[PDB]
Amino acid sequence: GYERLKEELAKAQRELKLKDEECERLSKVRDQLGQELEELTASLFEEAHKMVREANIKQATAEKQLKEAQGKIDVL
Amino acid sequence: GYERLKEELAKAQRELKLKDEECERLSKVRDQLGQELEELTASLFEEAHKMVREANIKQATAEKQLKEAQGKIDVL
Amino acid sequence: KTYDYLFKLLLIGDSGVGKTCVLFRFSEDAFNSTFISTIGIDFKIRTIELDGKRIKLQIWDTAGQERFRTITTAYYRGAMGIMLVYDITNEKSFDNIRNWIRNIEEHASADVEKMILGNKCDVNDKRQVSKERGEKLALDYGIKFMETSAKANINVENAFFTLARDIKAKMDKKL
Repeated sequence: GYERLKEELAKAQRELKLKDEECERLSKVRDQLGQELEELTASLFEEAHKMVREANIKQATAEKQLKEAQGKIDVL
Repeated sequence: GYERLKEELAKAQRELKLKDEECERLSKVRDQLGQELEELTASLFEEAHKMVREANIKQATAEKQLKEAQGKIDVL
Repeated sequence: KTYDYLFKLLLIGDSGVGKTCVLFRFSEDAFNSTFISTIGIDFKIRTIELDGKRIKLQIWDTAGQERFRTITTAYYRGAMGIMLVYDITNEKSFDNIRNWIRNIEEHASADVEKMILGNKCDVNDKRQVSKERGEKLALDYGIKFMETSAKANINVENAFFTLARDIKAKMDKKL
């Protein structure tokens, strides 16, 4: 098995070699996809907060307006 | 030589398995990354509104004191 | 226009180490609301200046749930600096810091900048992890370590600025 090992080692050498090349290709589009999901979600979060903040900024100065009057009732 | 034969196919057969197993994964990714994106986006959406809801509930009630608990000042 | 850099950062660790406050203090939020509890992800932006330039920091805070396993890898894989965060009030958090270091090594990139953040250092009276023993972990793994208080507001801003300097100095090296 000299021509069998000299031949097959060419197949199975190319084998890892094909996948090697196939590996960098598959991991490449995973990174590329991940970055697009990074920024998509970066945006969703930003806004998701942005909204909620304003929901709270108002609950803030309405209840703050209330403590401006609610303490002067309790004071007397 | 004798033991030198079992240390290559133990590791080469370890090797080609490794990559073949790598892709199985990297292949499934785009689908998962999206399928997850959806779930997240919902979850993001759902909890964001629910959060704005609570902050409105308390913007009305808190303000309620302005009408009903100011009428109390009006009644005293 | 401005900024003129973008570092992507990640906060990782055991739940309840206070990863999330540590963030909320750096990003300067007036409020408590977060999705960490419920979703397991949250995110914050802050630009800072370092030696004159604008540097946009995108900070992801991950909480492990297996629910979003794929997405959170995407953050690991794409992260420029990751902060490992334990509670000095709690051992296993500290013990696990090794475990995470696995993930970071296994899920994340080969040159990533790394920083062990010993959190809640202000509450000394409930302190189970010696700092000395903290630094040794770090030095063993050749990574920076820092004791922190999200609540006393100790070293959080410094922890980040330090990690941001470490990211930039590395990139400026590839001029």
